[PDB]
Amino acid sequence: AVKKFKPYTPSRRFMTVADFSEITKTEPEKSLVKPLKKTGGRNNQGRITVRFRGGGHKRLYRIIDFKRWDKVGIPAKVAAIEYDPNRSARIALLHYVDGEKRYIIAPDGLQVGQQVVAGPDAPIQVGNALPLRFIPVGTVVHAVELEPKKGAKLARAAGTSAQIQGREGDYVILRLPSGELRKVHGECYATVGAVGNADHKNIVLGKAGRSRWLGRRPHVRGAAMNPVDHPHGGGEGRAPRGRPPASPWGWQTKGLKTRKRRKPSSRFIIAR
Amino acid sequence: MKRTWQPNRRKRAKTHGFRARMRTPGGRKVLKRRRQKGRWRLTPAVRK
RNA sequence: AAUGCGCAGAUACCGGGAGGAACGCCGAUGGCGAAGGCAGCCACCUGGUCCACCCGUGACGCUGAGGCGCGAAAGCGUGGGGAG
RNA sequence: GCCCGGAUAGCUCAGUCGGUAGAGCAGGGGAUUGAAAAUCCCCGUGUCCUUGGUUCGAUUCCGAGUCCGGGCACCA
RNA sequence: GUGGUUCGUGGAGCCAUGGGGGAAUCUGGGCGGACCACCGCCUAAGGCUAAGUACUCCGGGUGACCGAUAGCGCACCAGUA
RNA sequence: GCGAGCUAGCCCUGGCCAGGGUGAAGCUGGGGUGAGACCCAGUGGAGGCCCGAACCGGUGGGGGAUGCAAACCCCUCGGAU
RNA sequence: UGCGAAUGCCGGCAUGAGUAACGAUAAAGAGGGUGAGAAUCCCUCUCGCCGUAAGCCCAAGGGUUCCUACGCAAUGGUCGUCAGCGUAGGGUUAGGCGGGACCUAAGGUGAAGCCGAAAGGCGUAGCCGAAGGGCAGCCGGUUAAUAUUCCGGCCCUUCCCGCAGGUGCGAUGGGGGGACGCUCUAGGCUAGGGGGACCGGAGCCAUGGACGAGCCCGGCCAGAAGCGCAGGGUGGGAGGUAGGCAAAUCCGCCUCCCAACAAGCUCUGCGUGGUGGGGAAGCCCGUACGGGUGACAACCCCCCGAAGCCAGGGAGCCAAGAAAAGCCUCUAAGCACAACCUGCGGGAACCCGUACCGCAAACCGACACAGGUGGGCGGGUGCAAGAGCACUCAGGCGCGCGGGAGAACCCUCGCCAAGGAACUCUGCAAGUUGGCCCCGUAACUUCGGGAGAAGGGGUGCUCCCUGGGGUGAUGAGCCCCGGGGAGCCGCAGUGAACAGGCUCUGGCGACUGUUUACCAAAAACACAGCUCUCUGCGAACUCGUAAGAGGAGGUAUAGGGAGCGACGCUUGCCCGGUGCCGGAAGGUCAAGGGGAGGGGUGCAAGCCCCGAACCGAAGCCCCGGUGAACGGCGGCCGUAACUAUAACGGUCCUAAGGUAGCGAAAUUCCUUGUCGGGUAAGUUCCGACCUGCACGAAAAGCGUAACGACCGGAGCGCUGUCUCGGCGAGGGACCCGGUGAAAUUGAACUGGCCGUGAAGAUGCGGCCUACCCGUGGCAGGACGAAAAGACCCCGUGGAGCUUUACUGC
RNA sequence: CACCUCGAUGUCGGCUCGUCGCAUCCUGGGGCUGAAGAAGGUCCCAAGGGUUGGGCUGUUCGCCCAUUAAAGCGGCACGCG
Ligand SMILES: [K+]
Ligand SMILES: [K+]
Ligand SMILES: [K+]
Ligand SMILES: [K+]
Ligand SMILES: [K+]
Ligand SMILES: [K+]
Ligand SMILES: [K+]
Ligand SMILES: [K+]
Ligand SMILES: [K+]
Ligand SMILES: [K+]
Ligand SMILES: [K+]
Ligand SMILES: [K+]
Ligand SMILES: [K+]
Ligand SMILES: [K+]
Ligand SMILES: [K+]
Ligand SMILES: [K+]
Ligand SMILES: [K+]
Ligand SMILES: [K+]
Ligand SMILES: [K+]
Ligand SMILES: [K+]
Ligand SMILES: [K+]
Ligand SMILES: [K+]
Ligand SMILES: [K+]
Ligand SMILES: [K+]
Ligand SMILES: [K+]
Ligand SMILES: [K+]
Ligand SMILES: [K+]
Ligand SMILES: [K+]
Ligand SMILES: [K+]
Ligand SMILES: [K+]
Ligand SMILES: [K+]
Ligand SMILES: [K+]
Ligand SMILES: [K+]
Ligand SMILES: [K+]
Ligand SMILES: [K+]
Ligand SMILES: [K+]
Ligand SMILES: [K+]
Ligand SMILES: [K+]
Ligand SMILES: [K+]
Ligand SMILES: [K+]
Ligand SMILES: [K+]
Ligand SMILES: [K+]
Ligand SMILES: [K+]
Ligand SMILES: [K+]
Ligand SMILES: [K+]
Ligand SMILES: [K+]
Ligand SMILES: [Mg+2]
Ligand SMILES: [Mg+2]
Ligand SMILES: [Mg+2]
Ligand SMILES: [Mg+2]
Ligand SMILES: [Mg+2]
Ligand SMILES: [Mg+2]
Ligand SMILES: [Mg+2]
Ligand SMILES: [Mg+2]
Ligand SMILES: [Mg+2]
Ligand SMILES: [Mg+2]
Ligand SMILES: [Mg+2]
Ligand SMILES: [Mg+2]
Ligand SMILES: [Mg+2]
Ligand SMILES: [Mg+2]
Ligand SMILES: [Mg+2]
Ligand SMILES: [Mg+2]
Ligand SMILES: [Mg+2]
Ligand SMILES: [Mg+2]
Ligand SMILES: [Mg+2]
Ligand SMILES: [Mg+2]
Ligand SMILES: [Mg+2]
Ligand SMILES: [Mg+2]
Ligand SMILES: [Mg+2]
Ligand SMILES: [Mg+2]
Ligand SMILES: [Mg+2]
Ligand SMILES: [Mg+2]
Ligand SMILES: [Mg+2]
Ligand SMILES: [Mg+2]
Ligand SMILES: [Mg+2]
Ligand SMILES: [Mg+2]
Ligand SMILES: [Mg+2]
Ligand SMILES: [Mg+2]
Ligand SMILES: [Mg+2]
Ligand SMILES: [Mg+2]
Ligand SMILES: [Mg+2]
Ligand SMILES: [Mg+2]
Ligand SMILES: [Mg+2]
Ligand SMILES: [Mg+2]
Ligand SMILES: [Mg+2]
Ligand SMILES: [Mg+2]
Ligand SMILES: [Mg+2]
Ligand SMILES: [Mg+2]
Ligand SMILES: [Mg+2]
Ligand SMILES: [Mg+2]
Ligand SMILES: [Mg+2]
Ligand SMILES: [Mg+2]
Ligand SMILES: [Mg+2]
Ligand SMILES: [Mg+2]
Ligand SMILES: [Mg+2]
Ligand SMILES: [Mg+2]
Ligand SMILES: [Mg+2]
Ligand SMILES: [Mg+2]
Ligand SMILES: [Mg+2]
Ligand SMILES: [Mg+2]
Ligand SMILES: [Mg+2]
Ligand SMILES: [Mg+2]
Ligand SMILES: [Mg+2]
Ligand SMILES: [Mg+2]
Ligand SMILES: [Mg+2]
Ligand SMILES: [Mg+2]
Ligand SMILES: [Mg+2]
Ligand SMILES: [Mg+2]
Ligand SMILES: [Mg+2]
Ligand SMILES: [Mg+2]
Ligand SMILES: [Mg+2]
Ligand SMILES: [Mg+2]
Ligand SMILES: [Mg+2]
Ligand SMILES: [Mg+2]
Ligand SMILES: [Mg+2]
Ligand SMILES: [Mg+2]
Ligand SMILES: [Mg+2]
Ligand SMILES: [Mg+2]
Ligand SMILES: [Mg+2]
Ligand SMILES: [Mg+2]
Ligand SMILES: [Mg+2]
Ligand SMILES: [Mg+2]
Ligand SMILES: [Mg+2]
Ligand SMILES: [Mg+2]
Ligand SMILES: [Mg+2]
Ligand SMILES: [Mg+2]
Ligand SMILES: [Mg+2]
Ligand SMILES: [Mg+2]
Ligand SMILES: [Mg+2]
Ligand SMILES: [Mg+2]
Ligand SMILES: [Mg+2]
Ligand SMILES: [Mg+2]
Ligand SMILES: [Mg+2]
Ligand SMILES: [Mg+2]
Ligand SMILES: [Mg+2]
Ligand SMILES: [Mg+2]
Ligand SMILES: [Mg+2]
Ligand SMILES: [Mg+2]
Ligand SMILES: [Mg+2]
Ligand SMILES: [Mg+2]
Ligand SMILES: [Mg+2]
Ligand SMILES: [Mg+2]
Ligand SMILES: [Mg+2]
Ligand SMILES: [Mg+2]
Ligand SMILES: [Mg+2]
Ligand SMILES: [Mg+2]
Ligand SMILES: [Mg+2]
Ligand SMILES: [Mg+2]
Ligand SMILES: [Mg+2]
Ligand SMILES: [Mg+2]
Ligand SMILES: [Mg+2]
Ligand SMILES: [Mg+2]
Ligand SMILES: [Mg+2]
Ligand SMILES: [Mg+2]
Ligand SMILES: [Mg+2]
Ligand SMILES: [Mg+2]
Ligand SMILES: [Mg+2]
Ligand SMILES: [Mg+2]
Ligand SMILES: [Mg+2]
Ligand SMILES: [Mg+2]
Ligand SMILES: [Mg+2]
Ligand SMILES: [Mg+2]
Ligand SMILES: [Mg+2]
Ligand SMILES: [Mg+2]
Ligand SMILES: [Mg+2]
Ligand SMILES: [Mg+2]
Ligand SMILES: [Mg+2]
Ligand SMILES: [Mg+2]
Ligand SMILES: [Mg+2]
Ligand SMILES: [Mg+2]
Ligand SMILES: [Mg+2]
Ligand SMILES: [Mg+2]
Ligand SMILES: [Mg+2]
Ligand SMILES: [Mg+2]
Ligand SMILES: [Mg+2]
Ligand SMILES: [Mg+2]
Ligand SMILES: [Mg+2]
Ligand SMILES: [Mg+2]
Ligand SMILES: [Mg+2]
Ligand SMILES: [Mg+2]
Ligand SMILES: [Mg+2]
Ligand SMILES: [Mg+2]
Ligand SMILES: [Mg+2]
Ligand SMILES: [Mg+2]
Ligand SMILES: [Mg+2]
Ligand SMILES: [Mg+2]
Ligand SMILES: [Mg+2]
Ligand SMILES: [Mg+2]
Ligand SMILES: [Mg+2]
Ligand SMILES: [Mg+2]
Ligand SMILES: [Mg+2]
Repeated sequence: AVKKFKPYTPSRRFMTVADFSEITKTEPEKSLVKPLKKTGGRNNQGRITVRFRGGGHKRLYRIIDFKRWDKVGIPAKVAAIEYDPNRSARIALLHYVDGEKRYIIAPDGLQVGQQVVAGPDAPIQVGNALPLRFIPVGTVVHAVELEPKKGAKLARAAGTSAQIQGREGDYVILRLPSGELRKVHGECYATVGAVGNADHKNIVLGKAGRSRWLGRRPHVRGAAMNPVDHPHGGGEGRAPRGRPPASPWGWQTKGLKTRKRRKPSSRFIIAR
Repeated sequence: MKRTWQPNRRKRAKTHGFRARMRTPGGRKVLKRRRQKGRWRLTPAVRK
């Protein structure tokens, strides 16, 4: 589901906004919001280190739980599903029975009211977090820790999902949303299911302005600049690349591979 | 039109003030030179 | 025959794994559906049909311009998938 | 107007260390066919563009000339 | 691998040292320009040490130094207006 | 070494946009149907929507050219949730 | 140590010259006063201008400019008796207004800690930091000049100490709260405004009329408690309790109950309200201005009505909308003869700012500069509305040179007979059109548009009839939206002012946007969207020596790089070269390893030099892949039963020889190609043909509705644009009085022609003209001014940029 | 060709304003004619005056349209910013 508009203005022809039906709560859990410093892409020197960033709606950080083992075997009821302006996904507010409230990244299918729980115990059901080694092979699963206790870091964008393919000693074979096959330690937690809000990939921003609201400033092609600024700058009219296509910092940008070859993690990877 | 001097008493002391100079070794040397030359005022004259 | 593949270790053989598609024998000149069409197996939801009985209604029938629905393959859109 | 390249069998073209130069197609003569093709056997003519010169000897080396092809004719 | 020295890799030692290796206590070590032999000189890896030397914000004494466009930017309430 | 008191970007916190038009979705009612899709109304009040001041601009032209002005003036023009 | 030159330096003084100017075309005139002196100062009257300002109040900036008295040398574009000027004196009063003895934001700083040759860089807490949060004063009067500051009235806050009454009190710790977007919006109010036949008030009856419910003026403001009238906020109890980094009785969670669109508690706003103030016109006062009186002033009724208030109100939407304290609650130590809470008393309540300017003569612009500068108020009538336009109140101003005059010419403006784009690069410019209502409206379309398409009709006033609303009551009044019919006057009724010219057809770009501050606004950039590529998270990438930071408190529906640029239909072949990707073999290859073997010295033991195999990475070579990677995408000859042409063939070369579609194009040289269309006539334009000098598919190809201060062509309407000019207005130009520059300048006593001359002579030759000096004008010459030519060359000058130039990092 | 001008002699066209030359486009005078007349042809004299309005292109030029007695060519820094 996704909203379209009649062409009562240009850029409303193709504009498309998400479907907020699964949304239950408007204002957030006051005890669970922090402010987030907006960088505009500048580092701790006052310098831009990521270009074309800034502006965009003021946002309030929803502090969210990516380590789920700190409440082992304590269950919780799914209280709400709310908009989170800081990720592609939607977050679910859950009330633990002991009275703590936390934000979970809401899997697809999960709806208000159900029990959820984390721990080696847990039933293999959507929303439940478990160490990988106790999650049956071929189960789609998200929010995966990459090393034990370092927090979930894999598949947390809308509609993403890993899938368990097999086991090897202390590690288990994961297929990530990027098709890469990686071994992850068995003790790494992962709430089962896929991320959902799966129609995120179909929203069509529509106009230049909508890009600004997400804090995305205009992005100018190298070809549009002069040689001082970019390898593609200059020429007379238009001009083809005239050399291997390159970034503003002069490195090739078609095909040129950049992962450090000598990386220790190479031992635990097997695909693309 | 809008010229280059837009006076702002905070700006002036925040930028060229005595406490401003004294932090950077570049600015402490500004005072050094200004005193050695015997300027009547090392720092710009400002009014809080 | 050659392209091609092959000592950078191929074909042929064993073991492990990934993946998609189609369902051998049964299988028939057989069955079902209005047609297009339907084939591994399990469950759920569901359509038509036949027979037995002679119980109910009482001609409530037949056809059917338009209209509406279905419609092999190829093809098109958005996504996914992609072994042959 | 200024430079570079080429010109060889009827056509399109290889080629040379300075001596008698070949390929494919076309064409000719024979064969196969009822008859044409396709197929098979057999056959080059070349004054290697003009002119001058180096040679013992020049298609070959050299200098000009006709002709063609290509690039140029900028600041103005 | 370099710096210093007159020494720019040169036959390139000496002194210094970022990296590696890594001793000995006088029958020990370093040096005399690759190296070896002889013959000599010195005693590393701890420290201190006046004077003779440098300078002129300041005081004085001089001038074949200036004399108000000169002489310090300023002889005058100038690093001021 | 001094500069973002001009200018460009971003960050924090405040403020501004007269008055008109247009009339999306959604509602609600009616039709429609096996159920729908859909259709009509009324309500509703969306939009880098429309006209237009403030405000932000600077299209064309004229003037100005030791200027009122080291970039101004007049008419005209663009944007104006 | 001798100056004439260096566009030399410093200074002085000339020339131009009594010349240009005297700084908005909002505008002046007279009378009186003052003074040595008056267009310019004071006062009166008349006149003009602003009035969403050119009036009033904050903030920043400025810093005595404020007020008074005395001055006029200079500053004032003239004058000056005046001043924002000179001299002197005076002037700015706060527990409540702003800020600090409060909070935190970005950011800064910064114990701990991390980093860096030094200087220094980072950095959790903490601290600092405000136009954000928190917090108690309104109104009048008074001064020459301050006032929410002094005074008056009424009302608050905090601290301290006492009583009295309550209660387990008690943090920098826990929780609640503070606390939040955009758009639209209900009800009830308030500000503010209009009317009144009513209340009050000096007065007036003019000039034909009017002694009238005549005209003119005014009819309010602050206000505790308590009362209302609106609204906002909030459930009440009991159990369980593992969470809120100790503990909580508090919060959260669970389970019970009662309660529930409310109530009840609160809290704000509004009204009333003790009391306290104000209180016009006009008239007389002598003030530059205030006073007196009006007066015992009146102080009411109705209507319009916020964008403001109740306010944390409501609805919708997506881009999802600070923090911290005050505040409440909770408990921890500690203490409970403490403490806190609640009232009521008395006391105590500090620092700084406070003048004046403040859309401007006091700020920023060298100037009393036609520029620039944020917040609030900003009345009335009319015009559909409105902050729009015209007039006008309060208030403020006539712009610090004037007086004449009535040429050319200039600027700004008005009109123009006939024609109507003939002007010209171009309708440049100017015209035309213009508001509201109603009728009507095409191709095409992405179904929204195109549309304000186009094109019309109406618009004033009078009388009669008449329907709804809102407020009152269902009624009158007052408003608001209308509808019907008769008729009046002018050239004209959106009678002034504000207020689209329209159509057709191409190019480019989808679109709103963005840009060369200050000669380019565009077909350029951006843009949603498409593709390629990188990147498994201590991510890639970027900044930094580093620590660290951004990425991102994100995680492949994510992030970076590159191109292409809505959308539609599409994006062909070539991987030989270059690039990227894959290749655990081979060749080569540096240090290192390894030492066959040579060598120097030694009597030797030795010490010390080289050193061949062979083992040695990346890279290169090599083998593959790869096109939305850099890029590339043929020639000649022949041939069809008229000619012509060539579907067909031959052959050379290549990595392969350009597919669709487009094509004399933003590309076409020849070129004004050729044909058609438009026109009387068309180097342009439009349609076509293809011979494409030299299109062609993401440096995208061909189209496309809508959009465009883009660029081209056509037409209608309408014009001084033109035939082709005329008249007029005003501001200048001119004359007089006042003040009085500038570039430039070898010196000048500075004519024409024909020659000559360094080749374009006032200056030389001959000849010819010609009394001395001005003023208004024009620009042919002084190879006129201005800038050490920007083109061109040179210099073994310099800089920006590129790369398979060299060499480095 | 490189003589003045690179411490600057603004460059095409148009508009405005002309002025001169004559190798005459017209008008005026004439000889010859393969001149009947009329109209021409060509050469001679002659510079007084005249020498049109539009379409196209920046164009000069040129080509067209409609006329005309004719729609002259040149020079004046390809006259004149
Ligand atoms: K871009
Ligand atoms: K370019
Ligand atoms: K049918
Ligand atoms: K495939
Ligand atoms: K060949
Ligand atoms: K042959
Ligand atoms: K040495
Ligand atoms: K040594
Ligand atoms: K020695
Ligand atoms: K020695
Ligand atoms: K010493
Ligand atoms: K002197
Ligand atoms: K001096
Ligand atoms: K609207
Ligand atoms: K001189
Ligand atoms: K003079
Ligand atoms: K004076
Ligand atoms: K002045
Ligand atoms: K504050
Ligand atoms: K507390
Ligand atoms: K009250
Ligand atoms: K005051
Ligand atoms: K006005
Ligand atoms: K006159
Ligand atoms: K013309
Ligand atoms: K209009
Ligand atoms: K157009
Ligand atoms: K396009
Ligand atoms: K524009
Ligand atoms: K641009
Ligand atoms: K972060
Ligand atoms: K290739
Ligand atoms: K390749
Ligand atoms: K290849
Ligand atoms: K070795
Ligand atoms: K063509
Ligand atoms: K072309
Ligand atoms: K024609
Ligand atoms: K025609
Ligand atoms: K435009
Ligand atoms: K002149
Ligand atoms: K050289
Ligand atoms: K020159
Ligand atoms: K003549
Ligand atoms: K002429
Ligand atoms: K000019
Ligand atoms: Mg919070
Ligand atoms: Mg560019
Ligand atoms: Mg730069
Ligand atoms: Mg570059
Ligand atoms: Mg380039
Ligand atoms: Mg450029
Ligand atoms: Mg180009
Ligand atoms: Mg990848
Ligand atoms: Mg300045
Ligand atoms: Mg002093
Ligand atoms: Mg059945
Ligand atoms: Mg029966
Ligand atoms: Mg079908
Ligand atoms: Mg199919
Ligand atoms: Mg498909
Ligand atoms: Mg297709
Ligand atoms: Mg697909
Ligand atoms: Mg031949
Ligand atoms: Mg010969
Ligand atoms: Mg050295
Ligand atoms: Mg020796
Ligand atoms: Mg003397
Ligand atoms: Mg001196
Ligand atoms: Mg002096
Ligand atoms: Mg700034
Ligand atoms: Mg700034
Ligand atoms: Mg708009
Ligand atoms: Mg507008
Ligand atoms: Mg305003
Ligand atoms: Mg501005
Ligand atoms: Mg302009
Ligand atoms: Mg405008
Ligand atoms: Mg001199
Ligand atoms: Mg002097
Ligand atoms: Mg003069
Ligand atoms: Mg004059
Ligand atoms: Mg004058
Ligand atoms: Mg004036
Ligand atoms: Mg007088
Ligand atoms: Mg007067
Ligand atoms: Mg004023
Ligand atoms: Mg000042
Ligand atoms: Mg004064
Ligand atoms: Mg006085
Ligand atoms: Mg004076
Ligand atoms: Mg004054
Ligand atoms: Mg004074
Ligand atoms: Mg204190
Ligand atoms: Mg720091
Ligand atoms: Mg603090
Ligand atoms: Mg405040
Ligand atoms: Mg007062
Ligand atoms: Mg005052
Ligand atoms: Mg007061
Ligand atoms: Mg307590
Ligand atoms: Mg009130
Ligand atoms: Mg009132
Ligand atoms: Mg009113
Ligand atoms: Mg009386
Ligand atoms: Mg009378
Ligand atoms: Mg009476
Ligand atoms: Mg009376
Ligand atoms: Mg009131
Ligand atoms: Mg409860
Ligand atoms: Mg606890
Ligand atoms: Mg209530
Ligand atoms: Mg009285
Ligand atoms: Mg609300
Ligand atoms: Mg604090
Ligand atoms: Mg009290
Ligand atoms: Mg004041
Ligand atoms: Mg003033
Ligand atoms: Mg004033
Ligand atoms: Mg004032
Ligand atoms: Mg203002
Ligand atoms: Mg003023
Ligand atoms: Mg004022
Ligand atoms: Mg003035
Ligand atoms: Mg001014
Ligand atoms: Mg000023
Ligand atoms: Mg007003
Ligand atoms: Mg009104
Ligand atoms: Mg109006
Ligand atoms: Mg106005
Ligand atoms: Mg007045
Ligand atoms: Mg003015
Ligand atoms: Mg006329
Ligand atoms: Mg007429
Ligand atoms: Mg006409
Ligand atoms: Mg014309
Ligand atoms: Mg125009
Ligand atoms: Mg107009
Ligand atoms: Mg049409
Ligand atoms: Mg329509
Ligand atoms: Mg329409
Ligand atoms: Mg009338
Ligand atoms: Mg109008
Ligand atoms: Mg418009
Ligand atoms: Mg064109
Ligand atoms: Mg555009
Ligand atoms: Mg628009
Ligand atoms: Mg510009
Ligand atoms: Mg701009
Ligand atoms: Mg311009
Ligand atoms: Mg412009
Ligand atoms: Mg980080
Ligand atoms: Mg592009
Ligand atoms: Mg060795
Ligand atoms: Mg290798
Ligand atoms: Mg290869
Ligand atoms: Mg391609
Ligand atoms: Mg192209
Ligand atoms: Mg391409
Ligand atoms: Mg394009
Ligand atoms: Mg096209
Ligand atoms: Mg188009
Ligand atoms: Mg635009
Ligand atoms: Mg005229
Ligand atoms: Mg006139
Ligand atoms: Mg004069
Ligand atoms: Mg004379
Ligand atoms: Mg001469
Ligand atoms: Mg003489
Ligand atoms: Mg002579
Ligand atoms: Mg002479
Ligand atoms: Mg003479
Ligand atoms: Mg004169
Ligand atoms: Mg004269
Ligand atoms: Mg003149
Ligand atoms: Mg000159
Ligand atoms: Mg120059
Ligand atoms: Mg020069
Ligand atoms: Mg230049
Ligand atoms: Mg050079
Ligand atoms: Mg050089
Ligand atoms: Mg020369
Ligand atoms: Mg000169
Ligand atoms: Mg003449
Ligand atoms: Mg003649
Ligand atoms: Mg003539
Ligand atoms: Mg034209
Ligand atoms: Mg003509
Ligand atoms: Mg010439
Ligand atoms: Mg010439
Ligand atoms: Mg000329």
